[PDB]
Amino acid sequence: TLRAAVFDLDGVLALPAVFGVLGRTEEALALPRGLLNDAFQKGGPEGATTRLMKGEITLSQWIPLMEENCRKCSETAKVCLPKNFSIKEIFDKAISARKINRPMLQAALMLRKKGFTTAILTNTWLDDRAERDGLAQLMCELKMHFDFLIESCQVGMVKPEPQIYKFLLDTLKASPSEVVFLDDIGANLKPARDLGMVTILVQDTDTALKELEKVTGIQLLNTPAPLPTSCNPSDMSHGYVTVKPRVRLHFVELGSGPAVCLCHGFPESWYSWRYQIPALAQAGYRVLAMDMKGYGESSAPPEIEEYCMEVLCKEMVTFLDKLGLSQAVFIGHDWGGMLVWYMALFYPERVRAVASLNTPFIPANPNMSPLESIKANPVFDYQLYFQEPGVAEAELEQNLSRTFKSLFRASDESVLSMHKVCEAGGLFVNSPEEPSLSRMVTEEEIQFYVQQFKKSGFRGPLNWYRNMERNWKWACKSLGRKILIPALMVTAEKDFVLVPQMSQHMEDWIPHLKRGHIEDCGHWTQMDKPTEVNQILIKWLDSDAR
Amino acid sequence: TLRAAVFDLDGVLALPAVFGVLGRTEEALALPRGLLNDAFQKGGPEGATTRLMKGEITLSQWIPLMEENCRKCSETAKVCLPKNFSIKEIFDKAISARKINRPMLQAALMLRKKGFTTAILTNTWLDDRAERDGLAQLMCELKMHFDFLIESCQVGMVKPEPQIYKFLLDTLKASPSEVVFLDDIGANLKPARDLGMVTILVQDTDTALKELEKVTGIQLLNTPAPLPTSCNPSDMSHGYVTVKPRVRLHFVELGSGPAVCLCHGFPESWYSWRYQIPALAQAGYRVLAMDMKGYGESSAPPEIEEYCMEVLCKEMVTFLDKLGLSQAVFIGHDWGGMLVWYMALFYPERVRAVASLNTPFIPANPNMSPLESIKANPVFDYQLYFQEPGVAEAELEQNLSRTFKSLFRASDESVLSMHKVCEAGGLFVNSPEEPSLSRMVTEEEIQFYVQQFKKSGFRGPLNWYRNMERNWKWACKSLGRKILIPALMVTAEKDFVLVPQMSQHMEDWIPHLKRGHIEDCGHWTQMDKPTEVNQILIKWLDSDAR
Ligand SMILES: O=C(N[C@H]1CC[C@H](Oc2ccc(C(=O)O)cc2)CC1)N[C@]12C[C@H]3C[C@H](C[C@H](C3)C1)C2
Ligand SMILES: O=C(N[C@H]1CC[C@H](Oc2ccc(C(=O)O)cc2)CC1)N[C@]12C[C@H]3C[C@H](C[C@H](C3)C1)C2
Repeated sequence: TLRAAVFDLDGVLALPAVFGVLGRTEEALALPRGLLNDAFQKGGPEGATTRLMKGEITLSQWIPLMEENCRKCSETAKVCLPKNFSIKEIFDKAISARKINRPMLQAALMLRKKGFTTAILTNTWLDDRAERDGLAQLMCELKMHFDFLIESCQVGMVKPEPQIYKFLLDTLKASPSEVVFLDDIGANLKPARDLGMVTILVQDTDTALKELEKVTGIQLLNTPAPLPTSCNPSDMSHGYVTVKPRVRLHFVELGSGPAVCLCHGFPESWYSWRYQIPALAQAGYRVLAMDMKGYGESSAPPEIEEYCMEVLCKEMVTFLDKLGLSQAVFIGHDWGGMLVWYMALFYPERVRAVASLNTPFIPANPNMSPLESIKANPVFDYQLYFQEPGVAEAELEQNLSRTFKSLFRASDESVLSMHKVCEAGGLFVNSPEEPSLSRMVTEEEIQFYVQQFKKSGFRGPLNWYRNMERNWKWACKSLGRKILIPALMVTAEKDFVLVPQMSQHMEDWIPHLKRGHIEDCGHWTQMDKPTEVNQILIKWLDSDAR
Repeated sequence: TLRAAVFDLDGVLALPAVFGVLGRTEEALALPRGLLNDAFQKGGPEGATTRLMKGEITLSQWIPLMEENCRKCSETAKVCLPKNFSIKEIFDKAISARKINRPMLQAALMLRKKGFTTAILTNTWLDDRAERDGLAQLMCELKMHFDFLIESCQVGMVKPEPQIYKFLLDTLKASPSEVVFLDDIGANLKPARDLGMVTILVQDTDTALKELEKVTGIQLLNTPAPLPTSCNPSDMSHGYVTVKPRVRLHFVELGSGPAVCLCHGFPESWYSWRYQIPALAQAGYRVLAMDMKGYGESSAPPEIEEYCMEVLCKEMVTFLDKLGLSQAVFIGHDWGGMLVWYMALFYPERVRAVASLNTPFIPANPNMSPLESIKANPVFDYQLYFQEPGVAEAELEQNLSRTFKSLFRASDESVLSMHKVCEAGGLFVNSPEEPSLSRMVTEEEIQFYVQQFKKSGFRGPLNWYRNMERNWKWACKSLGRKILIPALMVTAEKDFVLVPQMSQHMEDWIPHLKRGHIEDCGHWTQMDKPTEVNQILIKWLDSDAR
């Protein structure tokens, strides 16, 4: 009974196989067949390549040794090498052209989700080339999806030596019959097979995967579109910035490149961006997923005014001051979405680009109170219910598990009616005590929000709604301004509070405004439609936030 | 009696004054005198410029309004503007050319160190230009050195209106007679003077500063070279990465750009890089100042083997994996210096560039035990004293204040003899119980190390020395390798343990090796010679680590 799956890198997890460059280069340079491949493997276990793969020498130390071997092979074959022939050039092109074999990684991901222990066993080198980063990046993306990465140059052993296979079994803590071994080289499969492991000679991915699903009894081939990579809270880098003596802000940080500050809505967490964090980091960005003031590990002072937009924005500026960031791209959802438009309005020098999910830019009406403006919309009734301190806190904190399960639902899953909330007496009047689990969330994900909300509760989060007059007065100072920095508005078809039509007049204030739209998407955009959110944000970031 | 100093930005803290572009552009374009200056101030308090400075409109909204004013002024003067005349072009050039007035900032720094409350009061705009970052960066560098920054566009008030001066007094919590007000515009000084404040019309910095020192009774002019900016632990972003279930690594993070990982020595802290952190962040780097395993907020497991170079290096690789960093430039001092050469040897794909302070790259002697090799040098005796678990811990933890005060000393301040330590019985046998404070450190700085060492003590730190045989066996695997990635070796003339001559044969292993050298520098390089360390590292980073 199989419990582990082992994959090679070259020709298995990454395509095209770097070994294949030698065959094509020979064919392009009209060189004799197998000349480059024979000079590469010249000397066998005592040769320059085995020394490289064992970690005795580095790639740059190997280049002149392979050049000698190529000259020796051309001398014997009675042929001449071209005038400007370069092994570094050939290898640089072979490595940079090699990409992740997405369907193989998907199959590995599926086997791990199903309880398998997964590992990458590869014959590789210590790369000290000027362009080593390309390969470094490839390995980083791949490695994080496996339980183990065994590299020949790090263990001082090489395939097909039987020692690396016993090392693999020991690392795995599994007997050979419990292991599937995927490799594109038949000579490297023999020892695993000879040990008793299930082996798959990988030629085309499709057949390899067909052989894989047959031996595992798990569907891997032509299975549905997987959700993007999520975040395990314990594996993240956690950052803490004191913005004021009583106020500290917490954030999760991943990636390198231009700073992308993610601002969640109500009643959420940095974890609301769980499906965007690994994707924006992989796309070339330094993501900073905030716990906004009043939430999770961020401070939650009790006073209402600590949560007005003026104070929240000043503290986000200080957060950048203390981190040594002159700018950041600001991406907000819901209450975070409103915060980001005001960051762009009051601090454009600090905002590289601004993006909002669901929340339109809504300019203050100087001829009307916000309480009047709220009353004009029946869908906004819950905001009046949120006004009296203590009332919504007591109902939302009574059963944390019920609160998040009732709230975090897809458009066809609604168990809550946000209309006539005040007259009913509460948010959960004709709502189930034990709501069903939404298809958007797992029990574990809901429990992370429950755990987060145990520290400060709902006072701080609800205080974001308790500054209408203060926010209105502050917003009126910006009534003659326009948003002229790069800006993205993303609407969600099925958000029944923040309806797409609420964003219709945004171009009057933001003329160069770019847009995105998500159909069959409810209020909880990031977890409802993570794949499309990632696609819209990444495309916009690369074009406008550089 | 003066207690506060207020400085304007344009023409005072930053030169050349942006107002001066209008005069030079007129002169370059052979335009009538004062034409650009008159169109800029056109309409006075009701004009486009006052609206800009009050925050009613943004800079990009202002550009076409200034263009109208310029056309109106040319129409009256009966002159024509050039065919490709652009206010955006003129202003972009004026802003980017404007730099910090270093001697004025130094005087502000000196007044604050002497107990003054300092502030920047400036007439400024909301900058939404594509090139706003240049100005954002300028303000970030400057603002962090003052208690307050009052910007006209944020307070909705402008100089010379008397309201901004009463707002300043209220922000300051000082009466007018306690305030020095520095401004390059006489019209903007009048209200401060009329209120009773000491005022200085700033023309040339030298005279302004001469007037400043006379009224303050504090030497500001031609005073010694100041130490680089240091770090206040409470104002930093603190990062936490779990690398293994029992091991968490702590770091301080500042700046944006290529990742620079700083690795301290024994018995130190991230705080040993206090003078390098703000300088490398200002030079365009994302600094990650580590608390190495066994130190400060990083985990300190008790077992000896948790501190061998193989485990320490693997955990630094994981630290990069979890932060989403494919590479980092690795800069080490002392034990951190040794760790970084081994990072370059075993993980060149993860190391962008490598730099060491004092620690040479020393390749393992396969024909000798490290215990034998240590005994060959009388200056290395303390390492044998460090071997027996508990002995050096008990002596180093007995009096934390004494330990750091005795250790952290300049070359002419030595109170400790590291020779014949074993025979004497300890590290502090003929050492004072109450050592004098070194000129390199303050009492507050020593107390930060005392506080840090109260958590785990010296077991973890001392365990770095207790893996000689293990480190030796591991290092022998790299005996055929060369360091071919960018590398910097920095020697300190007066380091009597890690003598510059110990680095003499490094080019045999690292042929492209670059060097730096610091004279009159002891073991504690970063705090001994911070200015020269910053100059050497910054110059090397910009040339080799890009
Ligand atoms: O109220 C705001 N968020 C709510 C958070 C809770 C959610 O509850 C839901 C959502 C969906 C469902 C479902 O499908 O069953 C049920 C309950 C409703 C939206 N957002 C703002 C954002 C800005 C600033 C201010 C005024 C205006 C513009 C709306 C708050
Ligand atoms: O021992 C190492 N650091 C000491 C830390 C304490 C300091 O104590 C001092 C220093 C100066 C003074 C003074 O001026 O009074 C007094 C005491 C002496 C140096 N560094 C290593 C770094 C690598 C790896 C291993 C072997 C070799 C190479 C030396 C440890």
